[PDB]
Amino acid sequence: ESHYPEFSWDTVPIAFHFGKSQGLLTKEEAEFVATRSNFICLEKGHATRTHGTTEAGIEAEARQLKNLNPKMKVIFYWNTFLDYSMFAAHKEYAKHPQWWLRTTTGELDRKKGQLMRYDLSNAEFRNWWTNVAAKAVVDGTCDGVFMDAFPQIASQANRKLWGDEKFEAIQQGLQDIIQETRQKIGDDKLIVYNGIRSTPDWSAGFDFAEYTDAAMIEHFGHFQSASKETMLRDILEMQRAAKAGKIVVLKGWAGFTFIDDQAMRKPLTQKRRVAKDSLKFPLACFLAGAQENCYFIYNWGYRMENGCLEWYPEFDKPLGKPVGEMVRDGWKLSREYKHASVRVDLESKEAEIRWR
Repeated sequence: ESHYPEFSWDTVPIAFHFGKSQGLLTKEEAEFVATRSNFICLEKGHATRTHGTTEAGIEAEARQLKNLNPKMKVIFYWNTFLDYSMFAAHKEYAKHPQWWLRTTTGELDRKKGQLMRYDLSNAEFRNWWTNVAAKAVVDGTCDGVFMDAFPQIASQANRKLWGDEKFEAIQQGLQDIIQETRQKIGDDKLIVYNGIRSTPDWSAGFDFAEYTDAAMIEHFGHFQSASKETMLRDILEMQRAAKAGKIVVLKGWAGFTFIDDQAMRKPLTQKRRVAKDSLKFPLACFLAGAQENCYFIYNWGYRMENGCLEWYPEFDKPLGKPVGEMVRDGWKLSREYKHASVRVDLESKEAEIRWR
């Protein structure tokens, strides 16, 4: 309720989720964001070139954003599973090898990229990890924490690495760490997590709801989630979690992603042309199922450069309150709004938005 970002239907409701490594947002970049949204998650790395660590950069950025828009919610990025290097906390985690997660062989468990993975079943480490978040949102200027990598924690493949007994213990430690996070930051702070995920072999809806406020749909219509079946499950889950009072952030991808090597080599006018042309479909999906407190992100990546500050006329048009619930006829969906009509076929991938 009252710790939620201020939500409106006047236009399409937009959130941001990116980092600018080389520095803080310029005044003009911050004004762009602070004017167009009340909801931003700042990524790992933000301003590390000028401010050394992520905590210092995000703290500084939270301050400049909130000076521009006082209702702004600024979310501190803090990975639940992975020991990223670009935080001050990393040099604290380096000194606690008694916590480090190992496989059944004794080898240290690291992900590609030399990233140690956390032993969430370890109570000291859980205490330490939640204190990092509390330093940033309670003692700092942030309004919440973004808890990433839950599907990675839950992946069954971890059973081969840890064993059944440890695998369940880490699953329980994920439940515990969410509870301890809420205890450490308090009730008036946002807990955003990643997330809702629908794939042919493994899916997740909104969970942990006694404690979490917001879930991100990170891979809508892409990666292992591009099928009509997975896009419907995600749209329905947005509809259901939001109707139940949660915040849902749907990440739309602008016709490609930062992981596609060939797409990222295209000239920027091509990237933008694709982004303009790729917007109607995922926007119509969002607007099909969108309820209150639902947010849309549209770009091709999590770095600023990746289209995060591109804007589109669809984001300025009158939208207005829904005037009826979503309608489903097979893979076809429709939604009426006070100033717009939406139709989308998940099977054929067509979409219409009549503004009026």
